[PDB]
Amino acid sequence: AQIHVLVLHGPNLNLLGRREPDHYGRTTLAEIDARLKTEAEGRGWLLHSLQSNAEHILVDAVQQAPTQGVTHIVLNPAAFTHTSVALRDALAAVAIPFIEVHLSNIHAREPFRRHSYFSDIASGLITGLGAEGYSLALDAIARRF
Amino acid sequence: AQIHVLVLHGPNLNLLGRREPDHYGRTTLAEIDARLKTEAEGRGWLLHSLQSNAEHILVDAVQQAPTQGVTHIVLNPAAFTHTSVALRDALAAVAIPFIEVHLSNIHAREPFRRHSYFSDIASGLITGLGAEGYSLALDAIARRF
Amino acid sequence: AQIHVLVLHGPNLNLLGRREPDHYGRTTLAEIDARLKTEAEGRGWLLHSLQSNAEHILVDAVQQAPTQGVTHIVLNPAAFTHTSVALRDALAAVAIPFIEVHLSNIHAREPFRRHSYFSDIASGLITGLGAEGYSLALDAIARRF
Amino acid sequence: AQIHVLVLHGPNLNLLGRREPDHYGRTTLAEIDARLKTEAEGRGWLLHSLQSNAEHILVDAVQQAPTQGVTHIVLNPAAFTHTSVALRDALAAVAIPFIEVHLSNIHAREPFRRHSYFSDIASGLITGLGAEGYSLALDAIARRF
Amino acid sequence: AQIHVLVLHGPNLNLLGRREPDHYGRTTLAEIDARLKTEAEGRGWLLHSLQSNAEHILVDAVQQAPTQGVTHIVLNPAAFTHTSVALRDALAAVAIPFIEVHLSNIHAREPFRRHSYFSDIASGLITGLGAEGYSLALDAIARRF
Amino acid sequence: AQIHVLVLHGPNLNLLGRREPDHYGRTTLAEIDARLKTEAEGRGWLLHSLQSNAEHILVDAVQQAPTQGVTHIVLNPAAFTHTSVALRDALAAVAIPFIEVHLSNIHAREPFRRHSYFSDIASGLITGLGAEGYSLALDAIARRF
Amino acid sequence: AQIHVLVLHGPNLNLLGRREPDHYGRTTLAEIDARLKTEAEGRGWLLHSLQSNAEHILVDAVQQAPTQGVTHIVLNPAAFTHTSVALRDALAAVAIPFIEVHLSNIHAREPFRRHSYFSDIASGLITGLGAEGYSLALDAIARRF
Amino acid sequence: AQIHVLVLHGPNLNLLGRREPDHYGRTTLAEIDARLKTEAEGRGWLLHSLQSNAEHILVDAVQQAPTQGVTHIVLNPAAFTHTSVALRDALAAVAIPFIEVHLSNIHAREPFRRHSYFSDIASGLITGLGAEGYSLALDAIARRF
Amino acid sequence: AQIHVLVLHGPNLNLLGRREPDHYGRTTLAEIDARLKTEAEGRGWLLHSLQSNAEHILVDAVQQAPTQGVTHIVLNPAAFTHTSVALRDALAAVAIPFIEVHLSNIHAREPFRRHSYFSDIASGLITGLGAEGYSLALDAIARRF
Amino acid sequence: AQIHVLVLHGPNLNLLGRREPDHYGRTTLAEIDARLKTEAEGRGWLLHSLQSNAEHILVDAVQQAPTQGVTHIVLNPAAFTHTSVALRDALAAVAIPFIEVHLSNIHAREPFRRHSYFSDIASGLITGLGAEGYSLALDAIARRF
Amino acid sequence: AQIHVLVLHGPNLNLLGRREPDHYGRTTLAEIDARLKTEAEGRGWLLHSLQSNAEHILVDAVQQAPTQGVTHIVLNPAAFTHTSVALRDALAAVAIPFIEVHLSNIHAREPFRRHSYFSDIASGLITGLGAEGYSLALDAIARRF
Amino acid sequence: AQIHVLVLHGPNLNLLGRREPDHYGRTTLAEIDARLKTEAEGRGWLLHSLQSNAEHILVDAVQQAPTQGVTHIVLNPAAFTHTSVALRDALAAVAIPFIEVHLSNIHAREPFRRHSYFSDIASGLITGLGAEGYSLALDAIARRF
Repeated sequence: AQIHVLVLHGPNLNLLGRREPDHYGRTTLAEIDARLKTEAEGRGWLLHSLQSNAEHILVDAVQQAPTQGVTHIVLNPAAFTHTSVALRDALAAVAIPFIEVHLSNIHAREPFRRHSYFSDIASGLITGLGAEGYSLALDAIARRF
Repeated sequence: AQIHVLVLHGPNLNLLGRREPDHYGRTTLAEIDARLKTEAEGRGWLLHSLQSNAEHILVDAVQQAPTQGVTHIVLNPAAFTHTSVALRDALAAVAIPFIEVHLSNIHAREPFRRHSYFSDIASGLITGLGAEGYSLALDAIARRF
Repeated sequence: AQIHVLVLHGPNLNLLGRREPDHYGRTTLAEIDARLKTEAEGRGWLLHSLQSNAEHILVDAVQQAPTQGVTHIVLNPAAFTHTSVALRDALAAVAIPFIEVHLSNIHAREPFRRHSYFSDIASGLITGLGAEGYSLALDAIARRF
Repeated sequence: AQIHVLVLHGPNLNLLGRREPDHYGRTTLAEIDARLKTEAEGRGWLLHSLQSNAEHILVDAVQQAPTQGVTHIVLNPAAFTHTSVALRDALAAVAIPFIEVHLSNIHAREPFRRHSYFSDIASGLITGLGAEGYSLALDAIARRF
Repeated sequence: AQIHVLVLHGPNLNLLGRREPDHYGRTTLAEIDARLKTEAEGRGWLLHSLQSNAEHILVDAVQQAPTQGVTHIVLNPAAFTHTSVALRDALAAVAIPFIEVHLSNIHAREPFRRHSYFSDIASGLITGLGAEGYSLALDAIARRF
Repeated sequence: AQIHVLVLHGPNLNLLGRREPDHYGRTTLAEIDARLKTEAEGRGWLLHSLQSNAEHILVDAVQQAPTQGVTHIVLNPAAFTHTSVALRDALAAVAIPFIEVHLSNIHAREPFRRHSYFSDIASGLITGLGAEGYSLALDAIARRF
Repeated sequence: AQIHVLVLHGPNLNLLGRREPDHYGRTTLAEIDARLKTEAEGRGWLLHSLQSNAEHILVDAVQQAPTQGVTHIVLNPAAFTHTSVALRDALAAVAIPFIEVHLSNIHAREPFRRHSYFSDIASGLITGLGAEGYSLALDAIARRF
Repeated sequence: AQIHVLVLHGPNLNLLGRREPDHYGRTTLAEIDARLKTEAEGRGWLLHSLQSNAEHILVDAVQQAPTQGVTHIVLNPAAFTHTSVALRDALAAVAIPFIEVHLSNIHAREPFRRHSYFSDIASGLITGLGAEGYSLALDAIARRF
Repeated sequence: AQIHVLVLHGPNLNLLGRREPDHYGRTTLAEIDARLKTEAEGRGWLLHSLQSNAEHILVDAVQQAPTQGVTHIVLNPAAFTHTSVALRDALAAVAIPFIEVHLSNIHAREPFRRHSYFSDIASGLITGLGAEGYSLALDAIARRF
Repeated sequence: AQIHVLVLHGPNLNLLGRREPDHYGRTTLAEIDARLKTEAEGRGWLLHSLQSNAEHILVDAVQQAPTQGVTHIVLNPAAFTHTSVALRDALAAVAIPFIEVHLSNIHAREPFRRHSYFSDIASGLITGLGAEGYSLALDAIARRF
Repeated sequence: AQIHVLVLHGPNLNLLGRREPDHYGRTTLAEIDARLKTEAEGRGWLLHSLQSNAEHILVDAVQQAPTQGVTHIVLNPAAFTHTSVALRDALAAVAIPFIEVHLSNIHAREPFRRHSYFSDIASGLITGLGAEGYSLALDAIARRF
Repeated sequence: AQIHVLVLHGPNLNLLGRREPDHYGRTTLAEIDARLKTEAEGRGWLLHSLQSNAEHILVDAVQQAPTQGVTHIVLNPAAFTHTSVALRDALAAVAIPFIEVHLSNIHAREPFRRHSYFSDIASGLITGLGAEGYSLALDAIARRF
């Protein structure tokens, strides 16, 4: 019954902070992951993070989550938001509640970005708040408990 | 430069907790508003709340917000999410950043609910976390500062 | 357990009988309301009527209906048929059965009129029979009892 | 000038009351037809009823209606509501006013059911009131006279 | 190798000339059929005509056409133009060339009338010329020979 | 509790093997029906077959199936796949499980063929395997038992 | 027979000139209204102006216009352009000719802005000319007389 | 009151018979025009023909037709069928009845070809009969007289 | 810096006043052009007018406008409103501000007329005011200066 | 010329039987694969099975199939049914006939599931029969031989 | 068998280099045409160039190309890309292979620009490379030989 | 500042030349890659090539390109053209200009192929020229320098 959070980052999230740290932003996925680990450790929770450009790596992580003791998922599918029925179906199959996080406002970009294969089965959605969205996701899990 | 939050609740949100407190939920808008006031007072912020079934009352509140010193808006347009171009245009006109909050998962209901007149100009979106979404909205404003 | 009917008339229904009584029709909302009151009094029922050009006035009336003892609603949303998610959501929230009435044939007019925010949650639909539709609505409630 | 009503029932309406009389309903088409005959006889009217699974049988009945002295039609096209341009065109050709009746709420089912080949040329529409819709149709014809 | 024409008339074409001979037209299907027979007899051709309100009767006639020696079909599907995949598929299966005839302008009516299940496999299309369209169809067959 | 299969063939299936036995195929509906009868007799099952170009004949057969002791239906609606809401509704009303069979690949033809009024309520779908699809349907029923 | 103009301004038009008078514009609704009054007084006409964020206030003003002697309406529905069937239906019901005015180019903004519930029943349309559009509307009424 | 036919051929019709006379066809526009002239002279009619690749040349010819005494137009807009609102509007403006002729089956080609800017205002439509369509058009005009 | 207006009239505008001067209107393009010339001469402006049924003639006139000293364009594209990307692109390329004028209400006609290739790059739009729209266009240019 | 079947299972099919064996089903992919191997060995055929959550692994298996001697493919693309153009194009490129198998009824789920990138190039389709679909696929290959 | 290239430039391409040579570009159509002539002369080829704002001039040039000995066409339809079925049909009729060239990225502009009446019958497509696209087109023709 | 080209080939491009070298083509990816290397070496450029059936391998290559010194990308996404938002977003994130190359005409195939997730952010597009498209891409990069 210990809270165990899997944080899943989709493709290209490894690039956070690389190009034009001035214009685009200086926060790195490593910085985000360290901060989520602390916030989860602070609460007495397990947390592990995985980023992948590979759909199958994220699907494997979801498939393995139940036997690893995962209770909650925090997912930023990034590009896969609009494409990955495989990851949607892995989430539906293991039935672990997940919060969908987007750094940016997906409603203010190309029209195709407005469609999510996740939003109808998500247990919550946080967008447009940058990297703070992940910490708010953990806040959301905590505030339920 | 003091943080002043306007919390705006759209139509039917006054009914929270009224019918079948067992099945639907027992939390009341009054309880939500008291909790947001405390959380804002805790941080040294001003906060005022307004619920209305009337589009014009919400539009007036937005129009008046700038001269009242409002810095941030937390908005749950409820039904008006899908209908109120007037409220969208009042938000665009006064250019105060707002976070869009929905209690429920709007992606898991009637198809018409998936369209928001707010999501493309919102500074953040929090859905499907029940009444906790409002407190997370305040958390989001705080975490920026 | 006494039958209490709320009759709700949407915008512009106050104009019935005003302009070109020859071409358009001479029956007035006041005449309709008097006739529904008699037909309800005849059956030992309570009935009250409200017309409004204001969405919030109709929503308030629905919100207040349960504590007023209303058992059935007869609703002619008129223009709001195509626009008012707020009134739909107030009806869904209080869960009082309603019959949707239209004077005219909404299928024989502008294409946008064919969409109703009410027809999928209505307990019955009567259109194209003019003012007689309201009395048939009362007949429908009676014939269930 | 005597009122002569043709009541037309489309495919599958013969099955009313057959399967799971508890869950689905116990009223039979024969019971409906007997009740409409009485209500019409009560008013001094002619009434005849025809059910068919065959489009051509319903079309023939409409084509023959004028020379039989039919003044009004009450039509439940059932499945043909969404498919039968032939029956629509037979109704348009003989120009006898008809009331469209549906037992169920066609707006609360599969999306394809929301389209009617009849609603734009009907003289009235009654849905979602079960078998009472037919008697209300007769009430509607009477209330015009 | 003798030219044998099957003329097929769809539903409601039996009503030609019945109602308001002044406004709508006085020509009858019997008159059309007599005229086509003469024009075909004049040329040394076989011709037989069939009208039906029944899809299956028209489909049977097409299925039987090849063994009857039919070389050409003249088809006015009327309402079935927009609905009868069965008749389309019977025409495709027997591979007898057909000319599609419409009395009226199908492009100047309800939007649904603009779709034909026949026009993409027809060997010719004649519309909007009234009953003369059938005689022009025979002219078209002749002018090929 | 004896397995009784009704095999229903839609319009134009009587033409199998008639035209260009070389190009199109030489197997006849009579040959298919004889083979299904043997395969069902082999298993100790009842089986009866009906083909019709008439929608009402297929609907009648479904309506009558329950009192005849039918346990399973094998249906090739052919053209009616895309048109017959009446047959869909007869299948839904009698609630006998059916397997939908198509000889051809309906996804590789005209776009309109991709829509089935049957696929969402079918208990199985077999397409593109020619006449073998029917025998596989019987195999599917057997393999459940 | 004296020309009496009602000028109706929709939601948010009260904000003209408030925020960033440099970038957005310095002209105020009060300035526009004073200028229209002068131009109408100059011509010997009555003119009254009403702005409202409330749909029902604009609908009431239209409903009351005929008995007030209004001959012409100049309407800037602003956000209601895309939403208010109630105001459209009030204009249709009182049958006073109206000119639709937009300050901005509605065709050069969000796609949803291209739809007007007014343009098909307007007696004229003037867009993209800023506040001058209202004075041109009065010019248009004058130039007819 | 003498019948005067203008035959208008759209772009690329000058190429008839040029490339691969074997595969595509050997009939030339000059041959068609000579044949229509004879058939019109035979009947005591005036006929003139014009082909153009230029929209404005065809529009000018329509604009000039009334003062030239033209009573009927036979039009093959070819590519302009799908594009030329100018030619449609010239035909509507001069209100001379026209028959729309297509050599080919426009329903059996690219999807965009199924749309005609002419079919809803044409006095008749003849397609898929090759060059014979023009002579049938003259037959159609004659058969009206 | 002298105001030089090019007035461009699209196809069929030469026909104004020709057919049924009673029903359709008696004003001629020549009368409109004389009136615009006077109104421009009155203000000390240059004005030249060109009507053409030819897209290329209007495009040439726009291309030549800058070196001719044109400051403003008044354009009635008529049929080309819905078709001429070439004229749109010529206007965009020379970047002279234009006002789009339509005599009629394009929103109250065929659905295809609601689309303009001009409205999103126009500096103003005036419709439904008949020939007065052109003079209002000149008024609009003047009122800016 | 020996029959060699490649059975390809898409993402998440490894989870069969894992979660709630009571509600969802107890059959495992390992059980399915053992049964297909036996049924193929029984017939003297080669069969190999591969499941992958990785699109590239399935594409590689198809690319390699021809040189491995594969004659037939049985494919359950699962989530990739709706997404994998790469796998479709690998199947088209190697031109080995495949049968598409789905455990569930894809027509009775989310609307997006109704689209297959495989159904138009499949040599057969079997859906909604659970794990028996794979054995029926082998039956289908056998029944061709 | 000598390579003879026709280079066709659509409307507005004559304006290249005219307005704001700094921002938009300084290369002129005359410069492009001189460069293509040299590159073709270099290879021993014939080349002629034609620009026109007139659809009929481009169509005439295509119609005349075969008898002039043209082997290849390089076409920049510019605005006509989205509108000219006449030019498409002239290219299809003469069956000379053409390469479609666009200076700009048509996928990165207004949505309507994404549709080409040429791309499905082109022998190649080069976009977004500015004036270099034409020289690459010649390179493409050469590299085939 | 040395030109370094990354050539990326998507799924199934490894199969070039494998099956039916006569019908489909004999050129192999290895032959293409050798030719691009020579052409780049000829110009003093670096070039490396990567083909993958795996989306993540192509995304990794793009992510790594900037630190490897890549200046230009030549990309043939093949099937991923229509599916890979991940690869689009990797290209957008590293902001290296890319030319999109397709061997075939994507506009002349299945409708779904007409959509590219790349064309709106590409620096150029070359299609339908077979393997020569890649060499033209290098020509395009050179011709800019």
